[PDB]
Amino acid sequence: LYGRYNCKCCWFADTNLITCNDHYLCLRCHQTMLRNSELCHICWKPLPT
Amino acid sequence: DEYVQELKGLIRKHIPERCEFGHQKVTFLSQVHPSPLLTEGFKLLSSLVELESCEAHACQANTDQRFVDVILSDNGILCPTLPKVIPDGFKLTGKTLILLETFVRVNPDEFEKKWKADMSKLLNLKHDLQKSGVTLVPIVDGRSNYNNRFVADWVIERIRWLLIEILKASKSEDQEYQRLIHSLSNVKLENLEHLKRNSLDYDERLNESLFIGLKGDIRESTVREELIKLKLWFKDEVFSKGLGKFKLTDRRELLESLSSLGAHLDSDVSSCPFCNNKLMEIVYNVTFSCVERSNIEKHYLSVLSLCNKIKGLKVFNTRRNTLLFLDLIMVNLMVDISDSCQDAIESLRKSGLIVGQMVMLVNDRVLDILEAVKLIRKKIGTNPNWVKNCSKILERSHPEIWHHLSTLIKQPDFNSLISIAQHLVSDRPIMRYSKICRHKLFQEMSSFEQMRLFKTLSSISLSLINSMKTSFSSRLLVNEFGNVRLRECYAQRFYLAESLVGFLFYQKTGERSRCYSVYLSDNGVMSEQGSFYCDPKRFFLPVFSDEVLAGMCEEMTSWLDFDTGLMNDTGPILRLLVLAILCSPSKRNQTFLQGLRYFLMAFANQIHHIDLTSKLVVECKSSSEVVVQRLAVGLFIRLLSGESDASLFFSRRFKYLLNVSYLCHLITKETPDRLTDQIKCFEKFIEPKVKFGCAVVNPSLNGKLTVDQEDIMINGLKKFFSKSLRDTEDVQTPGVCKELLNYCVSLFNRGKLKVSGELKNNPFRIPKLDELGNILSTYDKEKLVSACVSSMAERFKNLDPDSTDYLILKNLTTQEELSLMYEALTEEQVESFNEIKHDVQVALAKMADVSLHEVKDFDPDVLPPEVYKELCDAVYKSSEKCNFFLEGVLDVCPLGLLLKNLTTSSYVDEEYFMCFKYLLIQGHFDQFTNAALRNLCFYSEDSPTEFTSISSNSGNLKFGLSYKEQVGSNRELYVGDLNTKLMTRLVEDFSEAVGNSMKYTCLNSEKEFERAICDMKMAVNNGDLSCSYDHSKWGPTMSPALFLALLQMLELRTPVDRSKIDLDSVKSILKWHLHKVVEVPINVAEAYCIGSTSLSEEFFHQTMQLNGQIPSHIMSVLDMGQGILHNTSDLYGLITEQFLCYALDLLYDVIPVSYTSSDDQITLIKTPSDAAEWLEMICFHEFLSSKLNKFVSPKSVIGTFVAEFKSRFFVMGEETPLLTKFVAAALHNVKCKTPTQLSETIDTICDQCIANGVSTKIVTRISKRVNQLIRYSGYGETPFGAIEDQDVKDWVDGSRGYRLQRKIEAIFHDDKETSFIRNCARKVFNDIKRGRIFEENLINLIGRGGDEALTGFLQYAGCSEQEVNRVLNYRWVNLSSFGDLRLVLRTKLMTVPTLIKTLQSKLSRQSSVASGFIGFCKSMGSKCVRDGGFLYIKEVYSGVSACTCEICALKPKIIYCNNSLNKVSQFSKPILWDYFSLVLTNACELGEWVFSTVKEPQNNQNFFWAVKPKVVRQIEDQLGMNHVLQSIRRNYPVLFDEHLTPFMNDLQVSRTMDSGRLKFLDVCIALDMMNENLGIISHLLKTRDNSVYIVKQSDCALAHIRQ
Ligand SMILES: [Mn+2]
Ligand SMILES: [Zn+2]
Ligand SMILES: [Zn+2]
Ligand SMILES: [Zn+2]
Ligand SMILES: [Zn+2]
Repeated sequence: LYGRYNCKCCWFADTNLITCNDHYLCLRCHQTMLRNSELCHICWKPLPT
Repeated sequence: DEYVQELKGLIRKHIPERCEFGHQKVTFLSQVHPSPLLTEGFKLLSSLVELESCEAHACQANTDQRFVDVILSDNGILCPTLPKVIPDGFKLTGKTLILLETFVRVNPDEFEKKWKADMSKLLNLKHDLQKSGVTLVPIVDGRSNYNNRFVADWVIERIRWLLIEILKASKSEDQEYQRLIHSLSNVKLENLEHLKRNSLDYDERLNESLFIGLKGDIRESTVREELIKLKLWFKDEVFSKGLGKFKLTDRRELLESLSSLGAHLDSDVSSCPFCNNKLMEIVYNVTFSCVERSNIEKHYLSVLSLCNKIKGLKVFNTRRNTLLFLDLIMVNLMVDISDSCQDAIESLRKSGLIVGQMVMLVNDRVLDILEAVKLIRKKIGTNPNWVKNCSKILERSHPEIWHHLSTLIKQPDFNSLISIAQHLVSDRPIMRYSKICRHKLFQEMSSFEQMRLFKTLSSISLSLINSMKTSFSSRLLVNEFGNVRLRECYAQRFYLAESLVGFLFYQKTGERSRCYSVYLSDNGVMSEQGSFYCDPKRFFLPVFSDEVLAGMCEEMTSWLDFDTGLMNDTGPILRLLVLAILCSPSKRNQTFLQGLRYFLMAFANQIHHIDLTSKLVVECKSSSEVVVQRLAVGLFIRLLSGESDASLFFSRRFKYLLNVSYLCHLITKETPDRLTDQIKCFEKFIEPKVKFGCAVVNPSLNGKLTVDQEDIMINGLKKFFSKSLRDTEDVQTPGVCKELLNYCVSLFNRGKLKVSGELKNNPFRIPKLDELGNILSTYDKEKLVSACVSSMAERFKNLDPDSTDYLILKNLTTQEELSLMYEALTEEQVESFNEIKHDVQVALAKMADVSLHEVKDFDPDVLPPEVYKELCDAVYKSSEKCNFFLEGVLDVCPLGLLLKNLTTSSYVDEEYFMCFKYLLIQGHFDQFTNAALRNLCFYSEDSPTEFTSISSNSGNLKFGLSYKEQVGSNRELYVGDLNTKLMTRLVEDFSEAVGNSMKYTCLNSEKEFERAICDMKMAVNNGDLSCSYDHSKWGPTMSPALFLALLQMLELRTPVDRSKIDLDSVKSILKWHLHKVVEVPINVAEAYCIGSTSLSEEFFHQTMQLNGQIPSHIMSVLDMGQGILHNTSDLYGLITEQFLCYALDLLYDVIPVSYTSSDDQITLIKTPSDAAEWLEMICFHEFLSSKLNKFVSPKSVIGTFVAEFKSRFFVMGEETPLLTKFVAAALHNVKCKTPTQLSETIDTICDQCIANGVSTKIVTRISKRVNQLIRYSGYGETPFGAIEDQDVKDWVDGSRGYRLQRKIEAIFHDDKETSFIRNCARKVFNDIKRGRIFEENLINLIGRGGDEALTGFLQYAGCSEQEVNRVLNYRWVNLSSFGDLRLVLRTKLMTVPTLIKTLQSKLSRQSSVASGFIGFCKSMGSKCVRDGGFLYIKEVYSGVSACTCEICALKPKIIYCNNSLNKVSQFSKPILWDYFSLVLTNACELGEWVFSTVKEPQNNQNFFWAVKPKVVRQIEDQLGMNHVLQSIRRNYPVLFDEHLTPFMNDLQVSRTMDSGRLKFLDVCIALDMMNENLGIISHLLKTRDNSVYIVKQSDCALAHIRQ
């Protein structure tokens, strides 16, 4: 089972979240961290597509 | 008559030394009658005891039993109508009196109670005997056994046995017989059925007002119906109207309120940190003045140190002429230096140690040259031979060790000194007592001036700490508004660059707060930098920490590297905040930062109390708090504010802000003022009792209350239990409602809660109190004075030198020993010592034998100088006196002229107040029923025989009030007598057992604490409702009557008997506790009597003389002292909280589980089936908790994002590390008695710090700071020393021995010799494991030494003479070779290998840090290193030869070769032997992987993870007790017999070969006994205490691979 259905970067966004193979990412934080680099910076894995 | 007749025969072995002995024995032996026999025998035994005790003190036994009035009237002495007291032994001589009262008590309780009842009765007589008479010294001789020096110490117990047997055979009341037998046994818990428990017609109303509504049998359905109806009433009556206590978050309004309360807007202060605070301005001045811009000095420093050393011997019995002589020596040395080498007075003085027309002298003093020559011009013409006697006194009766060949006997030529004075003209300091801004805008400075600011702060703080070091018994030559022209002020120096130095001028000594003036000196041009006012003992943290703070700030800033542009604004702000915190330490900054922590906690969550923002505001004074509050609030707003893109990485933001709020740990917690803190503690203690209306005044202290006292007590008891379940008015006043308590008990009994009454392991298995904190109580002072006076009187069998004062140093803690024992005292300790000396001297003077004091306090010892000007005392003491003074100093000081000698010695010196006091003292300006006549010799009348509902016939449970130092606000503290301590111990053990039977409470059970931690972690990870409830006023609100009711309603069923234990003793002790008496501090009474508004001061003045007398004892209903009933309070809280969880589960269909720690709790609620529909439940829970005595604090929070319990914050995914807490803990608590213990302490702290993922770049800096602290004290660097630098993340799987081994391996570069030693150690280990298995024979090789042991091991494995000469060459210096460094450190008043001490500690069961370190540095400079005598450390280190044979230069001043220590070879030991011992012991400890060769290997700084140690033990891991004792007895019989196991009764198991001959413990226990820094046996008997290490992935990739 995954976590508690929260972005894990803002704690406050629970709506159509995306999984990062270990947690639930938000729709905007994913784009920001992807525009930054190729790493995840919150679980240290390759980010999804 | 079997024993009756044998008594007269057995007592025949008595020696009639005195006449009364025989006169009583002839009457006892010649009278056989059972009624006058027991009294005669008891009185004869008592007379023997008291006669021995009297003759022991050169006494005169009182054979007439006459009072003191008539014993004074025998001589010519007027009776001032003293109280009638019968003394046991008297001794009158001249005009002094010695009264001694002796007794005997066998148990400690009655011994203390009798001593504290006889000493007070003796002290109450001196106030009436001194007003119109003579002085007296009281002696109290108590003996805990009937032994003496007249019989062979074997007949006394036989006589005792015969007497008790005759008494129990036939008698002739009921309790006079139970006490006599109890007072003749030797030694003898609960079950006090021997007591009587007689009623007193007052306990009827107690039981009628305590147990009328308590039933405890209510059914289960009725509770459900009542709870349902109560909820239905609550929902529509007090919640839908808006009278709740909790509300939603609404972050925007939170930020608005923060900006309103923190960022001041109506203030006139500017936005510049350097303009408001003075110390920051001085730091800025010095920094931006320094940044942007030779045998003479050594000779001067050497002779100055020699003068400073000769000043410490006080070989002149005076202070003025001593300073004149030292000044003469110094000026003659200056004029002898200025004879030639013209480039010395301007080159090596201006750039060295000199200032404008001022020279440096002894005692860190600075003296004007013109004043110096003017004072040297005195003492000549009127005393022409002054230079002659001083020159011929430094040879005979003198150390005769001096280099003063010509600088001493020279006559000071004044013309050359005037030439020097006219060379450099006056530019003296100004000593400034009591708008344009140009300050470079800190935010836009380079990265080099800020480090310079930190370095300058470090330097000035070190100078302040050193200013605290100046001698106390020091008086300036001449004495002294807004500006004072300094001429004779003290000065300290600190170096900053090649040419410029900095001076710090002050005028006072001690540890008080002062005003300092900071100046600079570039090339002799003395400039001005500023002035400020501070307390020196609050600046110890930055003393050497200028690289630790920079590193922690740097990495705390790098935490925010997710946005390039956020850290660039928060870096300088954070650094400036740290600087402003360090330059202004105060309690208000601590309080504000704690409030910030709670604000962040409430911001992250969703529901919070409605009274929060009223707990965050602090009234800022001094205009220096305003800037720090603005900085902190600005940082909070910059990190938290925003509309949408303000939470991109919230874990990092929460961590940053929590560590920012935890910066309150940098400021010390050391009570800025003692009297103010005691006053505040008394306010906080007595305010709620006066608000409630039950605080009585001074009781009888015997268990007897008047009618009004019991009336008010019962009224308070009724008011406590008179709260209803509907009225919403009483939700903040103490008290409990009986209906809900009955529900709780009735539901607890019928196995419904999560705890039950199914317990196992049946639980029934001389200080004064009104002054807590004083360094010397009245009792100790009077005892010391009496002891000294009695000793001096017994010696006079007159004349006396100052050696008597030496006696006062012998019992409180040969000029060298006197100087070593006097210098270890603190300022107020010096004052108390002066008081004691004065009292003893006046007493001895009496033994040898202005009007405003008679009406006022007649004691001239406390005549204040603030009631009189200075000129009047200065002129009146120098008037005409013919027979008061005498010519000369009279060093021999014969008895009979001691007062004249003291007056003369005080008048010759500068101070005149002592002369005036001595003139006042010298001018006489101070002028057969066996129940009543049998309880006076040795009958322990005060023993517990019958008790009532309020006392125990032996007191009323007296306590004492004090405080405890904390970060935010101080805590309360109660210190009681011995009897009350025993009773509290009984009840606490009972309740601790009962709670140990329970499950959910976690206060003294670490497994339940770990279970709570796991539950909380899983809740925060899953998304359950976590409610962190901290309760307010838990101590001063609870009452023992609540526990009484709870226990009366309980049953506590036995495990397998089901007997319903009767709790009579527990309830009796609780009733005794309910009527306890608390004594108020005497300082508060004095401050409120001598004489802003205060409630407690109002109560004091209202109760001072209106109702009765000045309050000294306060009894009330509700105290429940903090730290007294801790366990019973925990039990009550557990029961009530389980009831509340049951009610919540019943009403709101949720699943709660709660953990409690007796003051705060955490409740984890799992809800069915976002979190806006749970406000009603929380408000209802708070209402019900208020219906019990469990008020909730506004700091409590409810949410689903963060959880707190015992200061341990758990968040989504991980846990916040709290870096700054551990760093500030490491920089503090430098408690040093030896460098080894300091190294070990900082090692443990750094280990527990790096366990919480701090860094490996900040621990090396703490290590270097501790190394520099050791080096600065004068001890020098050692191979082991403090913890190691350049460490790695291998604090896991590594003990202290392993990092010591790493340090020693790092000393050697190519690790060749260490490799050889390690290979030999591996050979020895493999040979002791199997093959040629060894035995205890190696023990006989270890106890010899270092050289022989190492060469024996080497020739055991295999070697030759080449290895003998090679390995044994590397030597280091061990000052602790013939013992340990002798030193008297800053301890409290009134006062062999270390493995033995550790085992003794295992078998059995207010001071500043800056002052302690100053005392340590001061003691490490005297004669400390022992030999054969004692000597200095620089004397030892000056005997080493600078050979430099390219083997002693690989690590200078640490490792030498053999021939470099030929001069001093007693202190020289091989380091390879210590390396071998450490390698072998680490092999014993944590595996055999410590033999391989170290190889080096071939990540965003935020990738953390948890790792476990990888140790493998080969020492039979269990390794319990009773194993080291057996091996110690085997190998060291004499050392096992003495110093070990006198307090041991289970030798049988430890002797019957209980798992004897351990695998490796046989040899790895002798290496620990001789090495004074190995210490593994004290480590094997201890847990890891960490068990897991959080570390970043960047460090785990750079470690060393040793396998
Ligand atoms: Mn708490
Ligand atoms: Zn998000
Ligand atoms: Zn991820
Ligand atoms: Zn400014
Ligand atoms: Zn050498």
